[PDB]
Amino acid sequence: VVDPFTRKEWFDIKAPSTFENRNVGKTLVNKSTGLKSASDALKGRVVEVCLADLQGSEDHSFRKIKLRVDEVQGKNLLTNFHGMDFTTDKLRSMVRKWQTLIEANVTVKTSDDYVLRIFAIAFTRKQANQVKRHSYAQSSHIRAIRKVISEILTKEVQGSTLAQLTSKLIPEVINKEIENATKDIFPLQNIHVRKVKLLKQPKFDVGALMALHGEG
Amino acid sequence: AKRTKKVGITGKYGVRYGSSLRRQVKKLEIQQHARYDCSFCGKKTVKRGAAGIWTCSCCKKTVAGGAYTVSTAAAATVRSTIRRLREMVEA
Amino acid sequence: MRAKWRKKRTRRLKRKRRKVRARSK
Amino acid sequence: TPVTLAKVIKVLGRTGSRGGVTQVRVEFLEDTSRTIVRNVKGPVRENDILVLMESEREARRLR
Amino acid sequence: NSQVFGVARIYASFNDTFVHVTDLSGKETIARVTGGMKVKADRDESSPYAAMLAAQDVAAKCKEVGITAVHVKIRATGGTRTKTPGPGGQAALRALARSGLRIGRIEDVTPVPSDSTRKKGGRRGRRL
Amino acid sequence: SINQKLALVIKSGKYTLGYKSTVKSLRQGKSKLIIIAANTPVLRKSELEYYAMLSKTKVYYFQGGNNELGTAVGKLFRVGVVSILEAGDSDILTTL
Amino acid sequence: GRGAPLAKVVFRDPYKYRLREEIFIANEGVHTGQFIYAGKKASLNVGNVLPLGSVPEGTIVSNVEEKPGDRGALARASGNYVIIIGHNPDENKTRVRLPSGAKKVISSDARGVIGVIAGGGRVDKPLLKAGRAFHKYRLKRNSWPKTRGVAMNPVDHPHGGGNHQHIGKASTISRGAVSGQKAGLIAARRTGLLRGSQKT
Amino acid sequence: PKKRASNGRNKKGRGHVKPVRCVNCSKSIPKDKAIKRMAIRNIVEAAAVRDLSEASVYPEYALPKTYNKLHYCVSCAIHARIVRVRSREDRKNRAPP
RNA sequence: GGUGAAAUUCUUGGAUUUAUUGAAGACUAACUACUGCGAAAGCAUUUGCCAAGGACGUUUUCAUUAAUCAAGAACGAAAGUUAGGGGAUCGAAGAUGAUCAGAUACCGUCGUAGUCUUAACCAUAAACUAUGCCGACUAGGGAUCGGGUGGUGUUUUUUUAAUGACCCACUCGGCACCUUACGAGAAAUCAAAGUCUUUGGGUUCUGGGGGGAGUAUGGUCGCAAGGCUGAAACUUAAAGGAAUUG
Repeated sequence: VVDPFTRKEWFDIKAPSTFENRNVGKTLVNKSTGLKSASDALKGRVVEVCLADLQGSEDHSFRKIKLRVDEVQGKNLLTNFHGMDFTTDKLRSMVRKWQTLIEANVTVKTSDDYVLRIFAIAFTRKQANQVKRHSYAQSSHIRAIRKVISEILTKEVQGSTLAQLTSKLIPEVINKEIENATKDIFPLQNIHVRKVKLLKQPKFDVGALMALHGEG
Repeated sequence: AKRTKKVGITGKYGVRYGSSLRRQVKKLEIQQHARYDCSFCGKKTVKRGAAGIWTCSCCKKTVAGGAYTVSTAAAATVRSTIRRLREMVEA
Repeated sequence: MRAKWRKKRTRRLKRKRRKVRARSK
Repeated sequence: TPVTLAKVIKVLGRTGSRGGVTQVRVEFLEDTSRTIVRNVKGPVRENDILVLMESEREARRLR
Repeated sequence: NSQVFGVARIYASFNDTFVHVTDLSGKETIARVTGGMKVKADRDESSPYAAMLAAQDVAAKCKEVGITAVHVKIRATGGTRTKTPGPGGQAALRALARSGLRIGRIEDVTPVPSDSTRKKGGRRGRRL
Repeated sequence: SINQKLALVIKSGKYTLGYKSTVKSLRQGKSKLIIIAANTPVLRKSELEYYAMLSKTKVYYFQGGNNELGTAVGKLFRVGVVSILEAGDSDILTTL
Repeated sequence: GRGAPLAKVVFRDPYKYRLREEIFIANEGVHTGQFIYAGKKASLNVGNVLPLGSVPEGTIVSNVEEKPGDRGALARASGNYVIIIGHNPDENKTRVRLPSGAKKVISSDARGVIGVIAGGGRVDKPLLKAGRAFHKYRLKRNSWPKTRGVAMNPVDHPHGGGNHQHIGKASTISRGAVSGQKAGLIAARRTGLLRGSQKT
Repeated sequence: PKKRASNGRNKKGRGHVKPVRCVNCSKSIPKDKAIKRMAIRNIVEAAAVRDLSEASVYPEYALPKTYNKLHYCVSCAIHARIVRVRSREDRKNRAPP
């Protein structure tokens, strides 16, 4: 008897311009009223997006990005980075029977005071003539791999910010240097960064939000 | 020699009172009348003064705390959760 | 005749039996 | 209700508890790419014409 | 590309199905009906036919408001429960395809622990 | 670690134990390393920090109490501060 | 009369060159000769006096004020403490949980010491003795011994009388009874031995 | 009579392994025992793949698979036909088909 | 919701779902095996400390310092029990709703003690590999973990080098396995349950038909529940063990 789809508006969200598809989609609020604003009901939304749709490719579809609504500008609103996971089909589809699973996480606050807790998954693999059936790892080796992965993640994040982090996590260059950095201990297929998370935001940083946005 | 088998410091409570309550007061009298390790001076030199008051008698210090020991389980959880949340404030 | 309720009826046997001997003694 | 015509592709075999319901795959008589498994009551030969009250049930083995 | 996206969460369970539509955000839901609110038999609440009718009416409200292409998230009860989708989600997603809407980006989401709390039934089980 | 190489110091080189002898050696310039147990009062802690800033010696906060430092020097009592004159064999003076 | 001991704390008066003194119901861990920081912009230690807006969600604070400025009313007895529950930033109120399990919504500018009050664990030791309870009460107030109303006379209390010691009318006294009738179980929701839920 | 030389299933030289809950009835059965099957499904069934590929944007993208590793107990497995009881000799026939 | 189908209950004071954020506790799945480690009970997140430990290598060391164990001691799953601190999920007792000829039972919704932990008892299990422990010999095989050795072997790349991984062959130790029986067995079955009337390598416990009965009572331990020690009266011709046919 009220029918609120005569009330819900249409807002077009915009992504940081690290991603080639700046446009994503349109969310909806109820009416901008006195004492209760549509901007106020918009202040805290989190959007999950398939990184295939953002990058315009198809092979990159195994990832997902969490954007955070923080500012709105006149039927237009800007999003900020909040977290990254893989998708569950890919995480399970990697995890095989008969190989150890090297897995590590580290907490680090960046140059700007975003702290991030950042994860890295790598497996074991065969080597092209291995007649042994399974190929596990000694756990002292998995200790060495966690050490190297902790070093390389804290080095390739701590001296940067959200923008350079995004530019590193899109084309898979970190795990490229990881694979290249530990050919010399154990084989390790499927080296990946599976989960990054924002924990503590700095002060509101909306100038760097325009440094994401604002070109177009 | 051996004074008593199982009553300890509660020969001052005699044949009275019921053995159960003499158990609880045996344990808690051991606690509130035993010395403790002063972390401020590294000496086993503490005693109790009142509920809460724990004094170190060599380095002449005082510290508030549990009515029968230097610290309780509740205060252990309190110091850890304050340390956690203060760290994430720092972060 | 059967042994686990030899057992629980045995412990109740000993409970009733010990109480009544503690009455008389 | 837009009733659905169909045409028998091949039978599979009489199932159900008492045995008296066959399963046949049929093509919708206008969409040769779409055939579908379907429970039928009586006796079904090949290549004949079925009628359906719906097209999107495709019920399963019965016991 | 004049098609706008939404999210269809399909919660399949062995008592009921849920077909739920939100925006690209997570608050401000669009429209949800269930087979359990569709038919009245209390055991057909998780029927595939029930999820088919629920998907049809969610599609009706969805095309009436104008949402066209939808990211699908499908899941079970999960946790220490069943882990696995019942007879709902399959027929629901087929009916959502046969509706006339647009479906993309299906990935399973279902909540699953790193070894949660005890399951219910108590060590010897739901021995019936 | 630090315990092994401190045991190596007491084996080979030379030392002094105690606060008064430590500050006496530090005025006299015979010492190079000052090791402070972390349960020293902050006044005496920062006092020996000031004397180390005067004397250009190295200083290191032994992570524990003076009981742990007494175990680390092989004595059955507490040492608030232990001053390494020369290690003899340990590379502690080179590292850290 | 308390068990929870106190800290005579020496502050500096910012407006006149003197030493104004204050008495705190201490927490655990606080000690002689401790620098103690009070107010909003301070950092969250054990011993400091943050307000509830500037604590985060979920912090153990004791001697929590109830309304802004009234110098401490909640959670002050020997071993108590108030968990912060969860906020509402506009219309600035903070929800706390109170040592009776209570969920209260108090002023965000209410202060409080951080920690749990010293002298915890007091009531785990049996009194054992009329003598012990005698000195506990003769340093509080004259409410010990208590003679039972059923072992007085009928004139002295509504349970007295009889050739036995029994009461007769039901002993759950309502709230809309008058004075002189309220001596018993007062306006009871339920009686009897609680083999049941916390019901909150 | 000792029916199995493997007693159930394969400890052979531990002691205690952790127990695990049957999917159908939540019996806490130890993990060494307790029929394991790894079942994967496509999220859609075999008859709807052409339907969804006909009614999809983003042409020829992927089609992912639900994975699940269903644990089962003896009672639930034999009751629900994952396992059949086998002859005295083919008990040693350790081969899956 | 929940079920075999239902009802108990929760819901326009918005229940279930959605989203955001936080707290609280236990847990440590996917890796997960006919793999490891530990005296066993047992132990699966990272990282650090703390001390241990098996095996391997050894042209080191001492030179019988041993094997097995009555009394004796340590540890000892879980349930218990004594007070705390927690106490989320599951949850004996209890509540109901079902199912029933009845259901104080399985099924449903909750719910205390518990679950968790600190300090202290307890000392038991199908603690089961139902196979004492140390030794020597007796038969074929392929995978496996840990260490070693060799290879005109492979690979990583920056270039061969340094490994590290992989491959081939051996060796010690390890959890197992697959075939045959020379053998053993009452037999299922067994590389030890073999090397036994053709009877003896060192040694510790245990059983002597079934019930009675782990009861009696004496003793000791335990807060208690109960532990370890432990018969008799009388009764009965069986109790049984692998295997065949129905």
